Amino acid sequence: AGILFEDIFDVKDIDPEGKKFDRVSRLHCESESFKMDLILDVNIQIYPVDLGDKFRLVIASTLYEDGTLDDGEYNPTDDRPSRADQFEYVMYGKVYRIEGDETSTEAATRLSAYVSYGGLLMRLQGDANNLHGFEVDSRVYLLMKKLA
Amino acid sequence: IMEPSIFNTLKRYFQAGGSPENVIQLLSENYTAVAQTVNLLAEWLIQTGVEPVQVQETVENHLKSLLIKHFDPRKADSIFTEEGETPAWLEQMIAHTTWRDLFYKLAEAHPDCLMLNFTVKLISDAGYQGEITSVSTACQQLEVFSRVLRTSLATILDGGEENLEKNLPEFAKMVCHGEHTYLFAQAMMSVLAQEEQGGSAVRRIAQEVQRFAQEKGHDASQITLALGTAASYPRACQALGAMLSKGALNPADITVLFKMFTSMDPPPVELIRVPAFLDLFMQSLFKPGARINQDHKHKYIHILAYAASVVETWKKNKRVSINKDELKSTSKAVETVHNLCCNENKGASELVAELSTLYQCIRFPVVAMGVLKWVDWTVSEPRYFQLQTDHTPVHLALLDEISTCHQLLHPQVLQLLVKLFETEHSQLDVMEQLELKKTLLDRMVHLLSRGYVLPVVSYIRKCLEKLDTDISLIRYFVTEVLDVIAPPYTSDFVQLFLPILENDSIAGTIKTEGEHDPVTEFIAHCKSNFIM
Amino acid sequence: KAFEKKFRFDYTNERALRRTLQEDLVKDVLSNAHIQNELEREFERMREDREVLRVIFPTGDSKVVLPCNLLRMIWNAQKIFHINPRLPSDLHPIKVV
Amino acid sequence: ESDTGLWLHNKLGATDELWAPPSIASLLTAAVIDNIRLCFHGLSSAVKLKLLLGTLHLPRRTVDEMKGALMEIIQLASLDSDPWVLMVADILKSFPDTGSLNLELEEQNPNVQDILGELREKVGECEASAMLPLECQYLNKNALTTLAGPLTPPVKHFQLKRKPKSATLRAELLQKSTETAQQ
Amino acid sequence: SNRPVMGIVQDTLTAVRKFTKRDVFLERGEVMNLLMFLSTWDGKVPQPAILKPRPLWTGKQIFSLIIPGHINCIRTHSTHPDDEDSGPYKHISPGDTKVVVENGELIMGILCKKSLGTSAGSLVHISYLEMGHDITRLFYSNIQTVINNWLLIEGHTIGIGDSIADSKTYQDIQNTIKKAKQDVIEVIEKAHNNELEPTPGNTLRQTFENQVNRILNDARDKTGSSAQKSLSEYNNFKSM
Repeated sequence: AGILFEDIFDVKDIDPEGKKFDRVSRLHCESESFKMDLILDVNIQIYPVDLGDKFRLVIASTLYEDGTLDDGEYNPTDDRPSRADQFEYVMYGKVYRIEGDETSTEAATRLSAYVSYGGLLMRLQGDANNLHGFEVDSRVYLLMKKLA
Repeated sequence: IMEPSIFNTLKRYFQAGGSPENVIQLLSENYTAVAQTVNLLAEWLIQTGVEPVQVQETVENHLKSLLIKHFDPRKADSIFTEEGETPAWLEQMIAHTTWRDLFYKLAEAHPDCLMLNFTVKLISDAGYQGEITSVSTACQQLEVFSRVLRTSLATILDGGEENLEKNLPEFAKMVCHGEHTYLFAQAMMSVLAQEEQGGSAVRRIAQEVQRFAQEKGHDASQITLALGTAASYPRACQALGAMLSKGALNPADITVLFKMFTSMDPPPVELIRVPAFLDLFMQSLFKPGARINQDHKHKYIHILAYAASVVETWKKNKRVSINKDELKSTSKAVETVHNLCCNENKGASELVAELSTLYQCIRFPVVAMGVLKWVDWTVSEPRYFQLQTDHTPVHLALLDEISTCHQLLHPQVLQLLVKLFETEHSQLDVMEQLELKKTLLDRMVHLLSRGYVLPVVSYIRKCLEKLDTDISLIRYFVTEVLDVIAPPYTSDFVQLFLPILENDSIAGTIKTEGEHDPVTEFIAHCKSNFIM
Repeated sequence: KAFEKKFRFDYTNERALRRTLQEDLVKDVLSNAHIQNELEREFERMREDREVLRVIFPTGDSKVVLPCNLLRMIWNAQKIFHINPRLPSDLHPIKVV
Repeated sequence: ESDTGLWLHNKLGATDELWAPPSIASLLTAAVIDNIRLCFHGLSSAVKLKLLLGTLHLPRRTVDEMKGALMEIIQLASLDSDPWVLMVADILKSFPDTGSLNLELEEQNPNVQDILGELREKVGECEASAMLPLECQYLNKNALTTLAGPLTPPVKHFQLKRKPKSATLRAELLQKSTETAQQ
Repeated sequence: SNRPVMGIVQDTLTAVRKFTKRDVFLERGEVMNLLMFLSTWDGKVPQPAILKPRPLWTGKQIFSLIIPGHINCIRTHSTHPDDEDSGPYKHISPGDTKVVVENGELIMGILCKKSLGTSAGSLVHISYLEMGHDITRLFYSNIQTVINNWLLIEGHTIGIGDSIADSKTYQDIQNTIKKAKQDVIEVIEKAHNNELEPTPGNTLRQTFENQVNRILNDARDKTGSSAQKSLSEYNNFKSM
């Protein structure tokens, strides 16, 4: 209900070319089953992610499970039940670029969606059958949750 | 010449009836002379020209195929072959099966399923099982493909290391055309490699096929791990499967592996001996860049040492005596080499200094292979030859050390040397380029000294004949080789070294030698050896 | 060859037109030959402009001051009108010309 | 889903490719497999071969979830008259159960018998100067002795009068290293 | 020169460069304190970039609140690697050094003087041309006020700790100086013995002078490069 994408990833690398920023680091992660790459900027201070972790990641168009399609204003007093209570790290941002391996003759097979959560960048390189819900210049959430 | 159409004129002659105006006109459609005979007389006319050689009949058949390619009648091919007859295809495959049906099934290959079936069955009827297969895609019907695989394996196994480079693409384009055929071939490789009495060559051929699969685009590492015994211990094999499906090193994955290793219950060592895994190790460890973050680095070194160090005794599928008493030295050597590749102190102010320790390290085979890969990735950088000591022979001295202390790396050493020799170095002086080539030829001479000679002389002959290099370079190679060798001469060396010397610049070899005689001694010994 | 590949708008290819334009516009372009003639004429004009530029600028640089920033305006139109450029477009090239 | 045989033939029926296509773990869910189990004898042999090869590319946990359905598919595949399907089922029957593939692969097939007999004879007679595997460029001297016997010496094609100038080069560079080490 | 002349002056520029970094996060109270100073704010607090653990706004969201209308610009940070746009990550910058303002919202990038300064094609120039001129006045005022009021929380300084490198860097500098000095001395001893040969086009004294100046300039450049590899990303000289 409003979910654009859901998959379980596995942390493989943490900012392998050096740590550009002390509070935020990028994770080079691979999917558990879907064979797709995810490079994700996360705040290590408030939510430490260690190398070798496994987490669920659910891009949702909205947090409200009814799909009420909020505008994007900060409403800390809205007691409508959202899906964020299932998760522990919610990032809101806009997807700004969907590039892919395409040709002028046939369709694109491998898509690459770019989304910025304020300033925290995330690239999701997967197949077109899994990234079909993404649209350029739309607002999405992150909903990641680590699990053993 | 409408005689050439007796058959169809026949049924229109006895049973013409009605208005046979078209019948008479088609009986009258060969308005020319006997030009069928005149076309054969064109060969007699060519007898007065340049050449109507058997190539004249070949050209006639080529024009035959050229105007045949228009129709090439798939249309009624299935009907005309389901007629259960036609020595046409049988006779053509008996006599002219060189490339006619080859181009025929290379053209469309969707229709003419029964012409294709007859041609494929005749290809199976040919002795060498799969050389005229009109398609390299002869991996679809099992009874054909299994026997073709058997005969190709026999050819390669009777060939050897020299045939390992020539026959392996012609063998891998079949077993990598289809990955189900790849699975069949790899299962056969596994079953044949169950034996220790000569199964090492089968394993080598399987590894080369897997390398070609990785080149062409297979994710064949999962198949390789499925065939192996590593899947008996599940989680380590799954970690390897993910890592080799990504083709890169993850420190978390190696920590997962390292937690399972160096314990009292290690996995069977054949899970870590897969060569692509070690190649990825070399890529992630000994690239001039690609820094490793100093914390799981010792885990990397220990994993490599355990891969390249320990022995075992499989007494009926169980081990009772392994040792780890030399992987400390291996770990120390690999750690020192990685530190030397990480310090990169400008113009080797330290690379030259610790060269004795490097020589001590390269006594080990894994260390030598890693240093070879690192020198490959360092020297082959464009615009590298701007530091010059004696036209920079330091890394080439390391090449000499690698060629000296080992023998199995010689194919890779020669590959690197010929890759550098073929590479034109821009922005360098022409005399400087020539002296760089001279240094590379000195390295090739050093390779020739340590036993590995025949591929080197073969490449020298290849570059003198095909895409011919400078004759002065071959003259210098001959001069340097003949200043160090003389008496006994195994016959293969003479047979390979004679034509380059006796043909094409006899005179340049001898100018001022005097005290030790020039090629004249080799000519006399060649006369004394062979049978004139 | 790069100029011809980037500016000619080859109309003979079916699948490229299918991907870039909507099917009604695709059949409008493929059916009529007058539109093809006009597209060929505008490519002729662009070859003429290329020759004129190469006369004007013998040195190989193109950083030139002009009033309207056309690339930025195209980007602004895309951002205002919510293009989603994955879908086939719905503007007739003859309208563009 | 509905018409799942046609769905398998659509997503895997491109016969111009013979590899296990990527995202095969995304195309093989337990519900999809349970839909395959009743329409397994209908779809073509090429798509069936793709399915049997892709069942191996699943992760270990997903196989361990519902290995019974995979074994049922294997048992249905072993009954088919196709040679490729029969062979691949014979190989793959032991993968969901143990994790390793089958190594006893000799019954019900004269082809394997002929290939194995001829190649056993060939391998038995071709032990002279055997091709060492690509692993032999890495492991040490005594490890190689344990694995595949001692080191085969090269052919002495000639006799060496004097060592080449590379010996002089290495001696000079060793002297230079000694001189640089004491600075 | 068809470019703006106002730009963004030193302290606001440094505070906004530190402000728009990727690792800058703001508490709700600090966000409200900052948004109090926006003259062109429509009274709607934006959705945070971090919701569940510690609702935490990124500074780029506040700066997108600053950026007026819907303007689109692509600029490069002063320390953007030139080999970044060649290989991968040309759209997901690992250094956050690729400034993209899109639909009036700052997507990514760190705004140096090449983004907000007096250079042509900058953010302020496009804000002047695409939007009005009163709007650009509001843009300047909002940038100054809110970035100074964030700088109050952040704070910026310079000191004697920003002028001292570690002993390894000092050893490198002294070794380079000694090597260059000995090289100059040996060039001098070559020049005395007439072993120096004149460059075609000038006298021997100047072949000598060219050699000495070349060696000393190489020493200066090498020592400067080896010094500026050791700022540790908190040095305020590097910040400015």
